[PDB]
Amino acid sequence: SIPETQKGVIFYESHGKLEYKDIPVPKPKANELLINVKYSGVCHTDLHAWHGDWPLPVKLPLVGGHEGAGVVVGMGENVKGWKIGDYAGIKWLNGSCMACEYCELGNESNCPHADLSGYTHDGSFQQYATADAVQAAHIPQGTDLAQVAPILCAGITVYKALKSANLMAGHWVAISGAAGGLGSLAVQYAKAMGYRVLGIDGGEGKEELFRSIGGEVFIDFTKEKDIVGAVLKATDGGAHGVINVSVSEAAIEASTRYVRANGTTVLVGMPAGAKCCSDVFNQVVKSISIVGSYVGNRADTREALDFFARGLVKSPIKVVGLSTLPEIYEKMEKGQIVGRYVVDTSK
Amino acid sequence: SIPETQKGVIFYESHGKLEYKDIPVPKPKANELLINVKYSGVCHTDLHAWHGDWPLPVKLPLVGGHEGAGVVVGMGENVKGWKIGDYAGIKWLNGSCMACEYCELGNESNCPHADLSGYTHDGSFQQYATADAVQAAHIPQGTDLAQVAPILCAGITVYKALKSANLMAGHWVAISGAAGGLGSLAVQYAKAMGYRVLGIDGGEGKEELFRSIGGEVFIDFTKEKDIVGAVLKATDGGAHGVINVSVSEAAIEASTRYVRANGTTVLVGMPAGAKCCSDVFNQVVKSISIVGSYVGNRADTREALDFFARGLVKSPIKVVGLSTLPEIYEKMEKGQIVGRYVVDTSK
Amino acid sequence: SIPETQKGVIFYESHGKLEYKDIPVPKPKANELLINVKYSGVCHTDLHAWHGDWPLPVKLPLVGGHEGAGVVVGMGENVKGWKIGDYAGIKWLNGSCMACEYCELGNESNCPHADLSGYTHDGSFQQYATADAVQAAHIPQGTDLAQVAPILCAGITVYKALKSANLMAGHWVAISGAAGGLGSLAVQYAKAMGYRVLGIDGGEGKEELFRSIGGEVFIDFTKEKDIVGAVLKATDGGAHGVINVSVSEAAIEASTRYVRANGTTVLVGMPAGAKCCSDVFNQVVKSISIVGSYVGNRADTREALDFFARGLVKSPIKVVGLSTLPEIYEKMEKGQIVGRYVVDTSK
Amino acid sequence: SIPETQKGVIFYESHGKLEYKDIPVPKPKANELLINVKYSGVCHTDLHAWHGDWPLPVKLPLVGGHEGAGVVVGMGENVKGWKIGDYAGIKWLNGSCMACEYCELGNESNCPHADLSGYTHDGSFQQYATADAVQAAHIPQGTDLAQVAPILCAGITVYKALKSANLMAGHWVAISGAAGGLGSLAVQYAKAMGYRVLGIDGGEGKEELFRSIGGEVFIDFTKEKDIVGAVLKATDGGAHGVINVSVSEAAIEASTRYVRANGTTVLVGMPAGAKCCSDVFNQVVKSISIVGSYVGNRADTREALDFFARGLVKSPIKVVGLSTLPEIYEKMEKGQIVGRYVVDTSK
Ligand SMILES: NC(=O)c1ccc[n+]([C@@H]2O[C@H](COP(=O)([O-])OP(=O)(O)OC[C@H]3O[C@@H](n4cnc5c(N)ncnc54)[C@H](O)[C@@H]3O)[C@@H](O)[C@H]2O)c1
Ligand SMILES: NC(=O)c1ccc[n+]([C@@H]2O[C@H](COP(=O)([O-])OP(=O)(O)OC[C@H]3O[C@@H](n4cnc5c(N)ncnc54)[C@H](O)[C@@H]3O)[C@@H](O)[C@H]2O)c1
Ligand SMILES: NC(=O)c1ccc[n+]([C@@H]2O[C@H](COP(=O)([O-])OP(=O)(O)OC[C@H]3O[C@@H](n4cnc5c(N)ncnc54)[C@H](O)[C@@H]3O)[C@@H](O)[C@H]2O)c1
Ligand SMILES: NC(=O)c1ccc[n+]([C@@H]2O[C@H](COP(=O)([O-])OP(=O)(O)OC[C@H]3O[C@@H](n4cnc5c(N)ncnc54)[C@H](O)[C@@H]3O)[C@@H](O)[C@H]2O)c1
Ligand SMILES: [Zn+2]
Ligand SMILES: [Zn+2]
Ligand SMILES: [Zn+2]
Ligand SMILES: [Zn+2]
Ligand SMILES: [Zn+2]
Ligand SMILES: [Zn+2]
Ligand SMILES: [Zn+2]
Ligand SMILES: [Zn+2]
Repeated sequence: SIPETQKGVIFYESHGKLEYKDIPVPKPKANELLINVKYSGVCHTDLHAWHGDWPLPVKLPLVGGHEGAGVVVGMGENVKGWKIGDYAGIKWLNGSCMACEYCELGNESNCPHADLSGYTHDGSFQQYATADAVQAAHIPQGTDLAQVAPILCAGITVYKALKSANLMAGHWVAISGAAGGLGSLAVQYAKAMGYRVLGIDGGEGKEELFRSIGGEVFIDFTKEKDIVGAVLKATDGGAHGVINVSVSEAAIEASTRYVRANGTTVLVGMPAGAKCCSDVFNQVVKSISIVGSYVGNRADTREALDFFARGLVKSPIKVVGLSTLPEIYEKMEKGQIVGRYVVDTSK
Repeated sequence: SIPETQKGVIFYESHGKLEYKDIPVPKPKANELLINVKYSGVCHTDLHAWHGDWPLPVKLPLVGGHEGAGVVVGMGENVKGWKIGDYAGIKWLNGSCMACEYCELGNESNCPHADLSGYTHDGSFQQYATADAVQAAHIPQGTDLAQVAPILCAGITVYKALKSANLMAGHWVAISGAAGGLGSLAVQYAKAMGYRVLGIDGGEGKEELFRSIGGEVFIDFTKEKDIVGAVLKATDGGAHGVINVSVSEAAIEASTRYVRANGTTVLVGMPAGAKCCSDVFNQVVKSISIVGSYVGNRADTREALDFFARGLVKSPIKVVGLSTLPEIYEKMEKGQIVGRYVVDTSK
Repeated sequence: SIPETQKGVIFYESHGKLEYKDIPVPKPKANELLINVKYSGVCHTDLHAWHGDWPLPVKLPLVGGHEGAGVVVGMGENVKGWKIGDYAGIKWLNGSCMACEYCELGNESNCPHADLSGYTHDGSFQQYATADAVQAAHIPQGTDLAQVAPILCAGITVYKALKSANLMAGHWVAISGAAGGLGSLAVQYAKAMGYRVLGIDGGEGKEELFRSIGGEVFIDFTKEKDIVGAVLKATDGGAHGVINVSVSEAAIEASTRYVRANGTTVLVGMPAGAKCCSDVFNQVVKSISIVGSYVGNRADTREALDFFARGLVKSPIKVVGLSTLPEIYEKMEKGQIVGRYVVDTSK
Repeated sequence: SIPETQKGVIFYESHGKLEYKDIPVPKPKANELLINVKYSGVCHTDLHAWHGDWPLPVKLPLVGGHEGAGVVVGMGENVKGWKIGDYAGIKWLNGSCMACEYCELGNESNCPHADLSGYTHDGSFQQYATADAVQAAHIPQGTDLAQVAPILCAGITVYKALKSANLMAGHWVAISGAAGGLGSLAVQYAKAMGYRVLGIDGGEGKEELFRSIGGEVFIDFTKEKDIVGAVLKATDGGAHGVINVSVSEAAIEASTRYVRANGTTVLVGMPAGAKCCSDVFNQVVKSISIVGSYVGNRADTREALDFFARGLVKSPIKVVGLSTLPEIYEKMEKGQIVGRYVVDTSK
């Protein structure tokens, strides 16, 4: 019934060959779900873990991926709150000691023993994966496993970020990078949560797309020469919260100048070796807050997933084969980052 | 090394004999600590579980107790954040599904599958007990295991309660029942947390004891005929928060009338079949809040335990033998509830 | 310029005969505005005042009303941020000391010196009345004064209570009396603020109205044997918040038992001599919260009016004569108002 | 009655010559008090004003000072809650519009119409000055005006920042420049509010002073090679909060890296043209918060003065002549002030 062999996209070296091939089916432990993965999300994070850019050592031979949507096929004796057949979601955060200051506060991310899918643990580019029964998303029955896989990283994240911005219904939120993978989700979660949405992005088509998902006010950065000035103009003081999901330092630092007084600019985008250098006078005189926001926790997960379940949030995906993958890892270099890729494991 | 037999205080019937006798050493599971219990707290809750007053069915044959302080002697393969020798604490809340709305928010108490020490699971009146590795308190090395056992229920609880009152340093807090088991801990946690402490209790000696642990203002309920009036007088508006830890309905309802406007009265004491009947006009006109507060969670635990570790909180205990116990269960009826009892398991 | 005699509805002794008749125009004090009142909402508070339903005495003879919208025709020597001609709003809280701890913190309505329109200060049921300038709603030019009127007590009250319930977009809120004046506006503020809306009401066209305004789940109190269990089942475990905007004791009572674990019932409705009786055991084990909420502050007001301007809230009104007041009270006290009545002061 | 000429310290052009000399007594406006100023603290802000260190221009010629304590000798026609003879306190925020969204919410100091003592309005470095009545600290009778003076900017500022750091009793707070004017008072407000206090400073008798006032852990910046790692080790993983009350860029910088995970660095200190440069990767992965805090509001003020009255805070002062001001600025800008200087206006 459960096979011993399966297909996966492994690699035997830091920045080396990307062999799609037959590998073992991993056994699960007493705390783990055996998940038959149907679709795996794909984003730039999986390109970095491959290279060895981040300095934490990598678990070679390693199956990347951290956005797996699938089905509970087996489980360790001690697993709880899980039936066979349940739909299960594998996130960046695979596991945690569950016995430290941080793990107790739902800040399992900052756990010194953070187990990470597609990095220290074998991720979601394979037909069968193990996961911690606790951290695994509980996907409700009747949800397109393809469509949801993007929610499992970018969606949780942008939702958590949005709570962290610390807003009320009726407040303005600026999404800096609002036609991007993260931006366009941010825009929908923002709208569903009661907020007024202004947006910043550039060039061909990105404005019509923004409107078509409920954005109110667009600031074309290519045409508009004084971004701050318009943002202030448009919000009659400056945006109450701000989400930074561009890949541009300039645009982050701009954020400290268009955010409102008593307001909160939030860091999600982590451009390579970037630094946010805010003027101290401005920041004190206006009691401005600058908050970083990492992945989410079990609660954030459940919530983020309910808006999707309510149909209030959707990702414009496009599905390709799991054997295809090296091309995608290749295209991510070449520049053809463009829309949300998801991988079928049957192919 | 680890024995197969040990002593424990069991019972084979709802409200029956209380045989101190040799019983098995339980095996632990993969998620559990084997704890060699050195001292167990004792309170009225353990008297109720015995009778069958609470309507949830009881796990006969059952070893009561929910305040165990001891030592990690073994552990299941999958346990994490636990070394052998570590000091471990067994609480009312033994375990939880760790996969529901509530378990994800640190409200494991309200879990439908709440596993409870000294009720559905075998508690802390025995030399060796099993516990969930996750929920178990991590007691720091160099803490009197005798002295701490009271912290594991009344202390966590009164601390959690105090946060729930939702106060600032410099605000007044009223402890209603401030020379009692819970009251006198409440008084110390209150002081350590920055609050100004007023107190209410009655009769022989209870005022000198109150002062001797840092209480500012005492209202003798036996002498003072208009409690509300004095409390208002003394706080120049009414106490900002209030803790109810008396065993008296009258005194709870009094609380809704001496609590300040915008303030918060908190329910901890659960007198048998009692009801809090607040005047609706008063409560609206003054935006008063009435909050129930159950046991604490892993975080509350760690925090509560740090003040003890800092020596800022102490319980006037008195140690007796584990064989003694039926007498104590007997004395709790007879009326000789009087000071904090703790049980040595070597006796 | 400004006339001397005017039309008002006045009552000379408690529960007296409502007299529609020529009366003095009032003189503004130095901090006060005179306001030509054009329309005013009719609130159940006003009925409770006419009936003598609350402990506080009225100021006889009394002109009730505190949902009054009008223009500035005059003002006192000391008034700051207002021109003659502006639109102004007269609410429950006429004014306050803006100088004690409560007023400092925003809780202006809990000022022990609070002056109340339509109870201790002749309110808005007349063509000319006065209001303190610092607490008076600034209403944007080109606002329909007949339509805006009910935001000034119904709308801000319920908006503030909703913030007081500690909800999150996605959560369930139960609205007890969801087709009343406050209820109907609660439903819209709740929809707009990202919550899922359940409501309880009864009588002709109530459900019909609830559905038209954005209501998800209706429970007719006329048909449903088990209110409590129906809310439980609908919410799948209890409503995260509840807003009591009935005029009923048994409603209030039940909201203590259909609230969710870690949920919050907000008291708002003030039936005569009514009391909230909550089982202590239950409130404590579930850590349920019970909170009274009292109108809104300047900020709440600002915010509540902005939702209106955006077209997201809309009190269902019928505009009749000020001389028609007795028919409104007659028909209010029989359940039969469906939303709100406002009075044209010229008729 | 009230004199015409008085003694003041005045400067005519930026960074000019400080002139101690006979000058007009000022006339109160209708909402303003005249205050006989007896003593005033000397704050580094005043130095930054004299030097022209910030973007905002001064109001030349300027009498600095905004820690001024005095009695009411007169007031305007429109003043409400004050008698002649009362004690009054003149702070940074002279007054504000008490009528925009910011002022409505408590954030009075972020009013775009804010009037500033000792920058845009002749402050407290003279025997007579004026202040808006609604924002002026009410100081209890029998308060030592020389001693209370520094609460009026140092003390409330640091107390408000501490609330802005989101601490809990038990948590660690690092105070950067803990032996300065603000630092020394921060240390006491922190002790009183239940926090464990670490501080960083340097120069003669600084450590000595830090220990006398309740400091737990000192780090001399003069001796310690590794500031960052020393804070990390002391806190066992980072300070839960940090308060930047230095006048240094490199201090600020380091507070971004010795803050705890999910911790909060509060910006307060305003070195000229200074900037806060935080590594985005780090801020995000740890979800660190960076927050500016700007003086205090009426409520903060009230609260901060109450700590004083209870004897739990005490600025270490030395009282010299108002004509001595240049020696204070001379010695402030060399690190050498140990706590605070206040000026006797009569000398
Ligand atoms: N915080 C976390 O936990 C977390 C998790 C995963 C990924 N990420 C990060 O998310 C980031 C963004 O990913 P993405 O796929 O959304 O990017 P993307 O390339 O799909 O979109 C980026 C968008 O930013 C826009 N942009 C460029 N310059 C701009 C400017 N000056 N102002 C406004 N917009 C501008 C682009 O036009 C584009 O629409 C990455 O840096 C990645 O590291 C963060
Ligand atoms: N919320 C929870 O999670 C939780 C957990 C465990 C126990 N409890 C409860 O704690 C309660 C108290 O236990 P205890 O051992 O502290 O009681 P105790 O008998 O030791 O002390 C009660 C005190 O209340 C005083 N008292 C009596 N009438 C009073 C009045 N009118 N005003 C003020 N004080 C008055 C007594 O004089 C006494 O000092 C019990 O009802 C128990 O069920 C609650
Ligand atoms: N706390 C505050 O700040 C505040 C502010 C304004 C009004 N109020 C009070 O709120 C109450 C409601 O005011 P209104 O003017 O909206 O009243 P209203 O009479 O216009 O509407 C009351 C609604 O309650 C409903 N109701 C009756 N029995 C019920 C039951 N068993 N369950 C559920 N609903 C039931 C009615 O059908 C009706 O639609 C009054 O007591 C009023 O004084 C309080
Ligand atoms: N944000 C606000 O609301 C607010 C309010 C008042 C003052 N301030 C500002 O705060 C700053 C401090 O004010 P003050 O009057 O207390 O200053 P002060 O000069 O009296 O004290 C400054 C302290 O910083 C210390 N210091 C110097 N180098 C340091 C280093 N590398 N690390 C740590 N500490 C160091 C000094 O030794 C000194 O004790 C000023 O810039 C002032 O303008 C801000
Ligand atoms: Zn991803
Ligand atoms: Zn951990
Ligand atoms: Zn107990
Ligand atoms: Zn659970
Ligand atoms: Zn007041
Ligand atoms: Zn009303
Ligand atoms: Zn203002
Ligand atoms: Zn200052």
